[PDB]
Amino acid sequence: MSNLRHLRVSAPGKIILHGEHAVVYQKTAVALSLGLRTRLDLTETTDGRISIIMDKFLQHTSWSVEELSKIIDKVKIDANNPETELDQELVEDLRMMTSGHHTQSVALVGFLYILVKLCKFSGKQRPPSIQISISSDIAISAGLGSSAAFAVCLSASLLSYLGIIVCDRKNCADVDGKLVPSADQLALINHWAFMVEKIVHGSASGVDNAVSTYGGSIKYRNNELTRIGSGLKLDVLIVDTHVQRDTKKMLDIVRHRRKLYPAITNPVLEAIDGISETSSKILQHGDGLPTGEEYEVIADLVRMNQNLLSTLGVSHPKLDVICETASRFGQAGKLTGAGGGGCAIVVLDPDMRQFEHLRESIIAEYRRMEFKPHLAELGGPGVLFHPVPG
Ligand SMILES: C[C@@](O)(CCO)CC(=O)[O-]
Repeated sequence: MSNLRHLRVSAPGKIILHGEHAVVYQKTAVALSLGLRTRLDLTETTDGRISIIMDKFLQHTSWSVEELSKIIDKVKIDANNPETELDQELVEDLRMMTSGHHTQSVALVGFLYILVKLCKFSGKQRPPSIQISISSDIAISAGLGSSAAFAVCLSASLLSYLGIIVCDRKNCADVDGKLVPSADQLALINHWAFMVEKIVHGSASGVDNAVSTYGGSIKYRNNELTRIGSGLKLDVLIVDTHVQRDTKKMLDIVRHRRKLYPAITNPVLEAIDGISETSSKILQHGDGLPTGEEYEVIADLVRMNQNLLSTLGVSHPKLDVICETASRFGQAGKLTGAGGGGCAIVVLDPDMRQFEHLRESIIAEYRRMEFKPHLAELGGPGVLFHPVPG
């Protein structure tokens, strides 16, 4: 058969309907996967190098198998307690090693970290000679799960290539010719993706990598997960502010306001938690398109959450304008993700969903204000393995 092994994986982007920022402090979130996907090819090579390239983000970047073997030699793994948190020393070593290149630095660190750690875990003292090529539909500046989808693609591709998971046409199930990893495989994919996400933003909740891994609709709290996609089907318009914002700064804002105003900020986080719980029950127990009644509750939950997020100081004038506009059209808007920029989501009422002209009006308004509207596809699959023609 083939001289050169070749793997292909994809992972979806995401929105958070409820519980961003709160989820960092052990509260509940509700998150949904998108039709926007990150795509990764990994092939065998014979040059004794490891390389990564990513469209519109990273030029060809490589290391010798020799240099990385020396890192693997000095790396430690706990044989008794699975590393739930980062080996900060390796991270700094890797950061030092990659500072010379011309969030692309943390992407490289994240890659090397799980590569080295997965080799150590699997008892390889030397990494295999490989090339990785990545592309995405997900903009980095949008807060739609760019980094998570990248993390998940790396995790699944490396776990499989190094033989730590074996995903066969017997072991795994088929969706439209693609393979879905098993439950156990999904957990392990998710774990190593989480480690990458922690390098990108230290106090990531793990909701992002979890929804990217598993796909569909999830209720998430403190790295524990419930699938809830077998319920109401929402219609959501994504609206990008074109404002780019560091996630870490937004997290810092909330961490600070929590120290400064404990008796305000903490009850606000609890209120968000309650919104997420209520939402999760509405979505779970319903079926089909929301009625007018169900939509009004859903819209109310969205507006309450945007208000509470604004209270945490993580909104932005342009996010505000988007949500205010949503309200003028009878809709309900909130930021999704880190805030301070990025995207809002506008949950659409039953009419706006049936009738194109309604949808087109709101869309044209957001365009007139120089935002990019994009109608979300929801409920799609999580990480997938693909067959490679040729
Ligand atoms: C702001 C936040 O809640 C969502 C990031 O999209 C951070 C996290 O949960 O990792």
